Amino acid sequence: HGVWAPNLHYHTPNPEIPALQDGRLQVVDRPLPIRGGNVGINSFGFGGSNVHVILQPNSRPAPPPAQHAALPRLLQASGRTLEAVQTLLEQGLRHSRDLAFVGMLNEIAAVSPVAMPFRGYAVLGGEAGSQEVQQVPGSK
Amino acid sequence: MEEVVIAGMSGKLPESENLEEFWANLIGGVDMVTADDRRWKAGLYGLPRRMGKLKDLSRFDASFFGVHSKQANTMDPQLRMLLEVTYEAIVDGGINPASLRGTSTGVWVGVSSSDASEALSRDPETLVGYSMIGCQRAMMANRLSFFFDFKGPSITIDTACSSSLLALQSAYQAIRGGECSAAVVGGLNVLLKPNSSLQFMKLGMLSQDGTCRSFDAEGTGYCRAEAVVAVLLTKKSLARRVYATILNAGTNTDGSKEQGVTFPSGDVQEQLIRSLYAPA
Amino acid sequence: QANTMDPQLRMLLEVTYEAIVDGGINPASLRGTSTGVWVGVSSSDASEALSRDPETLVGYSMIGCQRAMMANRLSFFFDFKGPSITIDTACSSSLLALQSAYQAIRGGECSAAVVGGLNVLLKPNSSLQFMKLGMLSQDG
Amino acid sequence: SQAWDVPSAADFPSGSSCSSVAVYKFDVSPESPDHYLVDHCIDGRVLFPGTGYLWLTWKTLARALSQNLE
Amino acid sequence: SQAWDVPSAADFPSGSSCSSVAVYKFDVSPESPDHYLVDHCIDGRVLFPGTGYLWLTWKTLARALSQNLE
Repeated sequence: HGVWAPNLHYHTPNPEIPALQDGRLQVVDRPLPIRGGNVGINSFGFGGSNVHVILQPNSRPAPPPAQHAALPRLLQASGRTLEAVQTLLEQGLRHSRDLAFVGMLNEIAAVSPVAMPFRGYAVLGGEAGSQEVQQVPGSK
Repeated sequence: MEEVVIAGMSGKLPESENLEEFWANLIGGVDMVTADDRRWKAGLYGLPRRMGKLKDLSRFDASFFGVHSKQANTMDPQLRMLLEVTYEAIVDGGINPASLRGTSTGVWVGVSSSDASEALSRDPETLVGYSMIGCQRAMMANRLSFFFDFKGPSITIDTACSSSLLALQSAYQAIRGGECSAAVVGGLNVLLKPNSSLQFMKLGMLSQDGTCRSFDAEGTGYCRAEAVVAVLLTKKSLARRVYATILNAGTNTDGSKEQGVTFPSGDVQEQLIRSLYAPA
Repeated sequence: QANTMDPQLRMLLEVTYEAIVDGGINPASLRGTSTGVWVGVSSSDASEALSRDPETLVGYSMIGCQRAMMANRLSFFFDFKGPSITIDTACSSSLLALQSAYQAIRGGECSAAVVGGLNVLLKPNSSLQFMKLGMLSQDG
Repeated sequence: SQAWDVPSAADFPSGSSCSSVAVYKFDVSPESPDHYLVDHCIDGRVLFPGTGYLWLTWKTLARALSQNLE
Repeated sequence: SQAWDVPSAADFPSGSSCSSVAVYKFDVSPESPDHYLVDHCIDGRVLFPGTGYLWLTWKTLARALSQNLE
């Protein structure tokens, strides 16, 4: 979301460590936009067992294609109930032009109706607005 | 030798059913810690009124996971909602869990407390023997490997408060090194037995306040909360989504501090932070 | 603080001293290494035992019973500043600990390891479960 | 849809041996083993049998004794 | 030389939830909190206080009630 979560309960900085207004560290009391991420993470068990891990976020935006230009895609999905499907297709149409997202949705959709006995499709783009949501005969 | 990336994530957290609920709270600044008779009673034995509590704990989709109804009422609720959050996480990152069936893929679970397991072993003649296939710690990972068909390492680690992070480390390494192509990294902790907390208070690491005053001069102690959470690690040349990339990790251990075992030795945490930066 | 120590952890503290000196080393020559500790533990029966009487049972039992303390408190005493870890894989564990350890030396991380296996039978319930699964020999 | 057993905090103890207490839960619906009881219809209600309590109590005693009813 | 506390067979849940029973284990040796009791020396034995049983029983009641003695 490109913005650090505002830490809570930060009123008066600890008087046993500087840095807390001494320029160094900036506790995140407010929703600050992130500029150029490169993040660390601590975890210390009470028994004296520490672990750090350094993260490099991926920076990269959405290109300018020529396909979804006038080409409607097919969004399909599967779940456990009419709801689990109704939801995914809802999330589909809200992002009808996000091709990374929809591709991924489709890959998931591929699950035997032995496990996910509920399926549904939708035609994003095109004056279809065409969406069926049915149950699915078991067996092969 | 290989590049390792966090390609899947999901979990349930205090007053949050799914990670989008858990976002609302974060941004909107909403103390997910509350005062409920949810786990136990309004303030038993002197324990603080506040805890970070999972919305529901009793839900689970039992058939999909193929578990005769009885054998499911003897399943540690962690394990239950682990089976779900890790599916939710595998699919979170554009992969079909089935495309993994039979990998050299591992599972690494950070678990400290398996409260549920004592719960279902007290009653001596009244106790069904398959509780342990649903409660023994190892089953936290093993039974997660069992269902997804992940033939690589299955392992639960207990290092206390760290664990899940050291699991997510232990995992990263195993991918990096050739061993695997993907990992399930899980963190589990559910509050059931009040005794536990009572001990923690008798050590004064418990905030009567019932809050985590993160950097404020008035820090008493912390405020225990639960969570089942899982991320999916994968080599780049296999991830359909990338939240971030893991640059490095490592763990050490506070030596013999003269001021007790509970005492967090900073002079040693510094060291750890170094091993991973500047020259190496 | 010793009558609230899981008897495993007690006699671990001894067998691993007995083991370090077993091989011609003075434990002290290790004090402050990048040396780790890997414990295979399945059952910490002692911990529940001292965690039922909520007027009777004391707060520092957990510094002597929580699983991680099986490794952590072994690192704490010998001054082993490398990895401190307890693994639970059931019947295997200790052997996969002794594996996890070997790798960590092999790879540069450490110069020495304490590999431990712990399992003490206290609660009869445990066994009763194992019988109700028929993996126990009436024969014995 | 379906909700499951979360070992409620109430479950856990305060210390006990308790071979000396027993709760019996009686179900009378046509499926239950304890449907026989519906034939103890006094004045039109289905009273649990005066005798009945002794049978429980008795049962409950052999529990505490590790022995069976016979 | 010195021998220590080995959690005992009967220390672990062996019946179930039971708000209504309590075992108290009294130690009188000079270290114990309950050394005070050695001052109830009647005729030269150290009898546990007539009064004492009421204090237990009382305690035991507030247990069952979830409330403290006060």
